[PDB]
Amino acid sequence: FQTFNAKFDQFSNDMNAFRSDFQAFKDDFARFNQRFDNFATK
Amino acid sequence: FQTFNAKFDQFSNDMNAFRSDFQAFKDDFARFNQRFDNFATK
Amino acid sequence: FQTFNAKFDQFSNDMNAFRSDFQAFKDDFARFNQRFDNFATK
Amino acid sequence: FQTFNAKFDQFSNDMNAFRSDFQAFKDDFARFNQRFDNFATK
Repeated sequence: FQTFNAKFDQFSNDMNAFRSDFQAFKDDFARFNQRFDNFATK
Repeated sequence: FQTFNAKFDQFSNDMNAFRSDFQAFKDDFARFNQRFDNFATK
Repeated sequence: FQTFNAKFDQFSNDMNAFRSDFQAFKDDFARFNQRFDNFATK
Repeated sequence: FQTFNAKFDQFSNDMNAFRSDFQAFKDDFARFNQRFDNFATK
């Protein structure tokens, strides 16, 4: 079980890095969407 | 094991918040894609 | 443990639905990116 | 428990493939965003 737990902790860290990378992309997308809306209005 | 279970419950909540954030982004993307298609047709 | 396992199976299904939703978005994004490249070339 | 562990290992592989697919999309998005910024400046 304690091998499994160490393996789970690594997995959890990987998934939390994934969550963070998605959060970064979501912010980059929001900035793009604002730039698009500015371009399209003009 | 019950330390692990508490840790898992927290992880599950984090992942379900991630799923929700992605769902929000998917909706924002759909709206953008519609606006793009409107702009490009015109 | 078997409560945990049932809980894990539900989580796994939720995560696999999330994976599928992302795959759908990735396809929608690819189609958008092609339409953009067509618009921008013209 | 060892049925569960085998099931977890499969899940972990699925999630790590998901992470990789997202990383690929993030790169594709970055390239698109650069192309957009080039188009919009001109």
